[PDB]
Amino acid sequence: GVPTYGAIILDETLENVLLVQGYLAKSGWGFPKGKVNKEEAPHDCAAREVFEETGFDIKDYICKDDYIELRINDQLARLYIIPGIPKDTKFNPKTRREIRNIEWFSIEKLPCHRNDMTPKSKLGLAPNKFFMAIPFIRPLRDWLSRRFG
Ligand SMILES: CCc1cnc(C(=O)NCc2ccc(F)cc2)s1
Repeated sequence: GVPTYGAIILDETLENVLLVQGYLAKSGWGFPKGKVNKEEAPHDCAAREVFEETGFDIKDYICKDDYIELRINDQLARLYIIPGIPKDTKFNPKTRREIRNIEWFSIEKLPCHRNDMTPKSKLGLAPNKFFMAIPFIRPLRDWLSRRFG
């Protein structure tokens, strides 16, 4: 799959993270990210996708070694970690045709797994609007503990 790049933006308290909500297949909440273009560097793709989805330019804040990368179904997603962005920042996507809404969420309240259906003796996982964000949550919490503590 084509690699994706984007950001985990945190506020100044390190409490909250910025998520975006798309439409249709992308209808839940997730970190801002998207597919790398031909010959485009990872940092440039992250900034481009993040500015397209949120209107905030991370270019001056990216740190090369500060990211979480996950491979999910043989597609690689790398989110650069961007702390210290004020919660009163005005975020506005490029077009509302791709992004419904943009919100801060408390890290400690976000799930780091979906719930099973063991109450119903049924296999699988219950729907969860944070599905796309969930895989990054435990790694982010561990990364923040190691880097700030
Ligand atoms: C089917 C499972 C999914 C549910 N939500 C998905 C998703 O990607 N939401 C985040 C997002 C990322 C980039 C955007 F441009 C717009 C929204 S995918």
